[PDB]
Amino acid sequence: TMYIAFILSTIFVIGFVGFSSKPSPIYGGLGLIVSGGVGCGIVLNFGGSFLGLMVFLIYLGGMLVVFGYTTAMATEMYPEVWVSNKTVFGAFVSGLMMEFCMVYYALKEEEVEIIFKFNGLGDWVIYDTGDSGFFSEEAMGIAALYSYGTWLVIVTGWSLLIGVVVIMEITRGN
Amino acid sequence: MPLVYMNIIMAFAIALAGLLMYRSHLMSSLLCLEGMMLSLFIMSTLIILNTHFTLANMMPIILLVFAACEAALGLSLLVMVSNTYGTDYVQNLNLLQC
Amino acid sequence: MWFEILPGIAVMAACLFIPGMATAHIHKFTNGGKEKRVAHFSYQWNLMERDRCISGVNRYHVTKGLENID
Amino acid sequence: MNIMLTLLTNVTLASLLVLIAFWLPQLNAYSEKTSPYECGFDPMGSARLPFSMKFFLVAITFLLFDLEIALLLPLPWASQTNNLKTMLTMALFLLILLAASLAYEWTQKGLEWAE
Amino acid sequence: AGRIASFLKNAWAKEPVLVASFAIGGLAIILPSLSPYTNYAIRINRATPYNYPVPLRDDGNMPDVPSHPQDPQGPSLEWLKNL
Amino acid sequence: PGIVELPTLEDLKVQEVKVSSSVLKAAAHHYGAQCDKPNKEFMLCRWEEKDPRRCLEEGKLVNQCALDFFRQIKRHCAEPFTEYWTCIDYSGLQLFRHCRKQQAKFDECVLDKL
Amino acid sequence: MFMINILSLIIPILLAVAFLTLVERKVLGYMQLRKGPNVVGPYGLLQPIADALKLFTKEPLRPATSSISMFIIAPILALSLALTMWVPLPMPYPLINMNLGVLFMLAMSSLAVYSILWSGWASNSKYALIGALRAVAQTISYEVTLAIILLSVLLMNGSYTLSTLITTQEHIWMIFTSWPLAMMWFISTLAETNRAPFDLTEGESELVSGFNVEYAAGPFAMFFMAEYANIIMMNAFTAILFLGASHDPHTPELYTINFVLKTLALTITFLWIRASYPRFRYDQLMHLLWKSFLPLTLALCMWHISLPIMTASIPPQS
Amino acid sequence: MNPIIYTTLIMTVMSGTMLVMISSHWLLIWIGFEMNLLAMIPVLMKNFNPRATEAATKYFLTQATASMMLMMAIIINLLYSGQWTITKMFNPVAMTMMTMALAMKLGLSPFHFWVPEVTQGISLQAGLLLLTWQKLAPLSVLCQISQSINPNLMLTMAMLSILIGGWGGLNQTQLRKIMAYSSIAHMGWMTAVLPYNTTMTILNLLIYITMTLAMFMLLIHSSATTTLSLSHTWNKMPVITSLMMVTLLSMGGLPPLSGFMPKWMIIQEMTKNESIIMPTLMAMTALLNLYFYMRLAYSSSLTMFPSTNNMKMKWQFEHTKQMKLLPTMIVLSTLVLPMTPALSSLN
Ligand SMILES: CCCCCCCCCCCCCCCCCC(=O)OC[C@H](COP(=O)([O-])OCC[N+](C)(C)C)OC(=O)CCCCCCCCCCCCCCCCC
Ligand SMILES: CCCCCCCCCCCCCCCCCC(=O)OC[C@H](COP(=O)([O-])OCC[N+](C)(C)C)OC(=O)CCCCCCCCCCCCCCCCC
Ligand SMILES: CCCCCCCCCCCCCCCCCC(=O)OC[C@H](COP(=O)([O-])OCC[N+](C)(C)C)OC(=O)CCCCCCCCCCCCCCCCC
Ligand SMILES: CCCCCCCC/C=C/CCCCCCCC(=O)OC[C@H](COP(=O)(O)OCCN)OC(=O)CCCCCCC/C=C/CCCCCCCC
Ligand SMILES: CCCCCCCC/C=C/CCCCCCCC(=O)OC[C@H](COP(=O)(O)OCCN)OC(=O)CCCCCCC/C=C/CCCCCCCC
Ligand SMILES: CCCCCCCC/C=C\CCCCCCCC(=O)OC[C@H](COP(=O)(O)OCCN)OC(=O)CCCCCCC/C=C/CCCCCCCC
Repeated sequence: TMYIAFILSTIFVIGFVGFSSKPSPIYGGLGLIVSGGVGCGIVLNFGGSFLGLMVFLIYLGGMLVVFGYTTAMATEMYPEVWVSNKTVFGAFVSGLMMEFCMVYYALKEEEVEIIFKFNGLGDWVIYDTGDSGFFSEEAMGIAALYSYGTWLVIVTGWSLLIGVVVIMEITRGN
Repeated sequence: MPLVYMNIIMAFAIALAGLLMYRSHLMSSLLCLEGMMLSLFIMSTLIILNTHFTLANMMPIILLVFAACEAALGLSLLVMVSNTYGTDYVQNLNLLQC
Repeated sequence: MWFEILPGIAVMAACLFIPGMATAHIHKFTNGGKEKRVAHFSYQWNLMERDRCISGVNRYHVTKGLENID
Repeated sequence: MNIMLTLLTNVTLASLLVLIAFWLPQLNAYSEKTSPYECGFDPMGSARLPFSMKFFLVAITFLLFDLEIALLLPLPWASQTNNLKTMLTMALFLLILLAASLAYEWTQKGLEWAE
Repeated sequence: AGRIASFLKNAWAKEPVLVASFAIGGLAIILPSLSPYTNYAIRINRATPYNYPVPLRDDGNMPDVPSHPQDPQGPSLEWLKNL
Repeated sequence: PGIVELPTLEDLKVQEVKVSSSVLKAAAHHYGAQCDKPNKEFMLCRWEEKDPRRCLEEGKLVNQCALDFFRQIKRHCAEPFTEYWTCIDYSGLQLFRHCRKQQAKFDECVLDKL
Repeated sequence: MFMINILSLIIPILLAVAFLTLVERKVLGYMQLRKGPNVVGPYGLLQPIADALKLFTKEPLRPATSSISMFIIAPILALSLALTMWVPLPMPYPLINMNLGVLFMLAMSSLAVYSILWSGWASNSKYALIGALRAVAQTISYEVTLAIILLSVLLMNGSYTLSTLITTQEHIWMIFTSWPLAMMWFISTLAETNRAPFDLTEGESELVSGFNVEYAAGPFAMFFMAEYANIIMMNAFTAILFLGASHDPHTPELYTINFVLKTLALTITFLWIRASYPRFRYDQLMHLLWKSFLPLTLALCMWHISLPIMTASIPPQS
Repeated sequence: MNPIIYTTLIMTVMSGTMLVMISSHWLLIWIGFEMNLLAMIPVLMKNFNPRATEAATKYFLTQATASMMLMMAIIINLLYSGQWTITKMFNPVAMTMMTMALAMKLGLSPFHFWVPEVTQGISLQAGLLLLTWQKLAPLSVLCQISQSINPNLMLTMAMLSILIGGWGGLNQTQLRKIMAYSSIAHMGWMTAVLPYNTTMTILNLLIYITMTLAMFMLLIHSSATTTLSLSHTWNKMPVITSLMMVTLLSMGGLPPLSGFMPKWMIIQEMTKNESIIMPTLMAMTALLNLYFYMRLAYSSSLTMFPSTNNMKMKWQFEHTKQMKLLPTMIVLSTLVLPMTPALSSLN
């Protein structure tokens, strides 16, 4: 067991609590990068190496632009950190305590949330015994985007081209 | 349902609550908006990998593509708002009244 | 002259030799004098697990054959 | 397991180097020693003030092109399919659309920095 | 063809990188539809046995389905061996 | 909704093939060509029945054919086969490419003796 | 034994970094008609040791306006990722045999981008901020170009595994196969490693040490070590990717010798370029990749997609 | 903005809506919504000004939040069923998330504020396109998934929409805000009748679209964005004011005009399901919409407000641009009550 995926899920939730408490865009980007890396680890443990590395790379690239934009448009004289502001620290502590209550209750007993029913057992037990051979199922499914998924490629390419046109038009001004 | 799904759904809920509760910056709300789709990506790929839905592995990539399309749209609106008002504060988006 | 640059380059080359040679020696040492088994796929991993099971010593690199079947 | 072990090893070595750096040498710090550096004179303003970003549009286009490279990465496995004609057609479709986006931005002067 | 030649000469003097890029792209689009080896690549990818060849139950009317791998019936990779 | 029926430990007993992966990979094409009939029968049973419990006899026959094949190899060409699988075992990927000489000697031994 | 392997990978890399410092000093000196360090030891061999001891026995300071939490983290992250980039490289046996041995490199490089950004922002200084934004622009450009170039070159290979790269380059060299992509990749590696003519983040002439203006003593030495380790690692990556050495399984020492010789040649080429050329301007660098490399890179990507299909030479998946 | 860029953005919005209406996959439906929003934002920001920028920002934030909730609902439904086809959703929590996301997209109460805010922010053509198309698509999705909608939640949101639209339109004086609150009320009516007869929902959608198109084209013709600006139109072209007065009477549900048919059919259908209090309350609450329609009609047509002096030059000049299909919209929005049994053809 070793609870590796569960610990990573807890770290993921902690990073989400941080950048949702929103001290400043710098630390929000830091928390989002941490969350992306930990989610990459989670999905690596679950099986998808390409998907994990892809999401980590995508969010590392995305938060690079956010850093430049917060240096230019979202900065003040004294940027706020988690302990700097009473509201930010309150939200952060509230999120941490809520996560702690959820994890403690789920570990102690099979917690039935008001929304969903979660069973306290092994993420290793939920796995499957069967296995493939001499190819990665995730890799083949992703590569099927070109053999299958012709419609998805068309709509995605058109969406990206239209997005370029749109970002050209919005920032035109005047 | 295992606890990993519980934590991922809790992360999405936290990110959604963060977006719906602004403080000052439009940029921080955009960061919260990006976290929601990160949680959605993780949840979707955890569901797909576990059930061996082979043809569904291309869905998370499209999810990321449209996530960053939305991010680009938000950044464009943010730069326009910043050029208009001098700060990205959401308090300045009050000319229109309900 | 220009050949006094060589000793620094020689030391740097000697330093760069150590990682690869050490890794090869450790692979051979910990895999019974053979190359470390490369299991890029579930089939190869299952081969390694079966090798561990058939060996009877919980080491996959311990290989058994005709003398073991009879 | 091994990747976590080596990440821990590297981070521990870096942290130990930082600890040695910040605790071995003698420290004598006063107000002027730790003041911000502005080539010998006091800074006029604050470094936390907004800093204009003349290539803001190029960053957004970089986001979109990062999406494009994300789409294009699984190509080596996509070449192993039987539908080689369809795979090649769609790959060239994506690359042609990326080229068209670049051409449109270039011709509309999105690559030129703000003055 | 004089106007086209003048345009190409001016572009080659002004934007050789763009000229080379467009030429390479055009070659990459046109050539695959004419090469006779595209079908060979398709057959090579088709001939790769990723999964197990599940046998078929013999009902007595399968003359072209071999009973042994070495029988003359069935696919042959002799074309691939000398390639 | 019913009790799962599981075969006892007694009838799951069979003489295991205790060779290694390198040994199996060395005698792979010859094994496939010689014991094709029981292997194909077992695979057909597995893919039609869709139940591991209904093809135990075919699995035992597959094991018996494999053991007979390896005994037949050992009785005639033990040394070339030992050299071949010793060569194959060294490579991490167990490549046939690096052991062409020993493969040729093993093929010559089996083509004449058997 | 795995910890011993990790130490054997780590410590010689740092030794090579220090002696690369010495080698660059002497090479630049002799290219500039000087001698370089030749006094501290025999042919200056103790100069890296003297510099390291001085830097780690000198006092480090934290600026009054600095954010101390991210001020300390940045050198830690830089050095940790510089050391981590070396685990999947096969010489000829990688320490960690990752199935996707290239996406890990890309992700760790993109993560190592943030070290200089956080060091510059945490310093709370104007020159550090300018260096950080120069890093942002440079990262944008070289990131997109590197992604496409690497995709094409590995598309010629068949997978994202570096041992598979060795097997592919068993007979001939990727430099012979795809030399234009090779030249553009070399430029992209220069930009990625922040070496001249793209040393914009730490441009001494324009900024006073750039992002590490406020870093002194040990923390500065960590940035220097990370930079040189990244230089050697990227040269090794280029050597593996484009200059494929022959591999003998029974005597793998020959591959190690050839790999080290190629890596040293590429690193000396890096130093040669720094000595030879002036410095770019970061907007001119952005226009260099987007307006020159990117179109040709897209064209070459289309060409290298079509070539294996039209020649029936698609590489094996495994 | 270049005309080619404008027309390709409009075509992309329509392509996204068509993708939503023809797709059978939840991922493709979400893709259609995303494409619609992405191409819609510049259409709102076509005429650049702080008001347009703020309206576009608010609309984008609302639609992004709704799309995130919709994708979460899709993922949750996938978890409990392993199905991507758009049918009756297999999880009540996923259904609640999907219903709330689609209500937020449609602007149903209590997710309504962005509708008047954006409508006042953007121009008349942008408001017309917004109302029509962006109500067309999510209602298509809701009609597809109607059989699993929670009647209690749907009717609560519908009644809230009707009440809030009536009160807001009662208070407002700006024509675009009045139109937005009218849209809110009509959306309330349609979503109220949704869990009983999607055919009646489509009929009300068609009638509302026709009336809204006619009203917005008349406002564009008069070039009036406020009540007082509209009060001068009688002195320049009294025909437009009379046609708009008739259209306003129709929008209030007064017989024998076209606007009475949706309310009549919805009341009949809902009464067939042994529901009386809800149809009675919905019928009685529409009197607020009728009141502010009548207040607008008094200012423009039934009375004569003071004019100015340059209206003489405006008399001397003529209206150049023509909005085709405006007479057809005016006819179809006032005089199609006798053709009611065509709803079977709509079925
Ligand atoms: C290539 C390597 C890279 C990494 C290098 C990492 C650093 C390695 C440094 C090794 C040598 C360190 C020597 C001590 C440095 C002291 C610095 C300092 O501030 O000194 C002044 C201070 C002066 O103190 P003070 O008492 O005068 O302070 C008063 C100062 N005023 C008046 C200004 C306020 O000295 C000390 O504090 C005493 C330090 C004693 C030694 C500490 C432990 C050192 C252990 C080193 C290894 C020993 C191995 C075993 C013995 C071998 C013998 C052959
Ligand atoms: C192995 C774990 C190490 C953890 C970090 C420890 C610091 C050293 C890191 C490695 C580098 C070592 C370099 C050489 C040595 C210099 C550093 C060093 O050793 O400094 C020691 C420091 C040095 O003090 P300093 O401030 O003069 O350090 C500068 C040192 N020179 C002069 C050489 C530059 O000394 C002490 O800490 C002595 C007191 C020890 C006991 C108190 C410790 C602090 C308070 C903790 C308890 C608080 C509550 C009390 C009640 C408890 C019960 C309820
Ligand atoms: C309990 C541990 C908590 C650790 C917290 C910090 C790290 C968080 C990330 C998860 C743990 C590390 C990765 C574990 C991987 C487990 C699975 C595994 O071994 O897979 C083998 C695979 C092997 O490669 P493969 O997947 O291609 O091959 C499959 C296996 N074979 C070879 C058999 C086919 O390893 C990898 O793929 C390596 C991926 C490394 C990814 C590292 C991501 C994290 C990077 C840092 C994130 C945080 C940044 C902070 C920035 C600064 C903030 C201040
Ligand atoms: C092709 C994608 C678009 C599909 C149609 C969408 C139309 C509406 C959306 C518009 C977005 C598309 C923008 C891209 C084209 C617009 C760019 C443009 O206007 O100029 C093009 C630009 C102008 O250069 P100059 O005028 O010399 O610059 C002068 C500077 N002083 O030149 C170009 O044409 C570059 C375009 C290169 C890529 C074009 C992509 C289309 C090529 C298709 C070829 C492949 C067809 C496949 C057939 C296969 C046959 C076997
Ligand atoms: C892997 C080891 C190889 C390493 C190669 C190192 C080369 C030697 C070292 C050189 C020092 C590098 C430091 C200098 C960095 C700057 C380099 C540079 O400036 O080059 C960019 C320069 C553009 O800059 P400007 O001229 O100023 O702008 C043009 C304005 N219109 O040129 C480039 O863009 C380079 C890109 C073209 C190179 C590729 C050659 C293309 C030839 C195409 C023919 C082959 C076609 C392929 C197959 C076709 C079908 C058969
Ligand atoms: C095939 C065998 C025969 C070989 C010979 C064939 C070669 C001829 C093939 C067509 C050649 C194409 C020539 C067109 C290039 C010239 C266009 C041009 O000059 O544009 C001018 C202008 C100059 O740049 P400035 O910004 O003004 O510089 C600053 C000045 N102060 O350039 C532009 O405006 C940009 C034009 C759009 C750029 C397009 C680049 C992206 C597309 C290339 C990617 C790869 C090709 C894509 C697929 C190609 C096939 C569809």
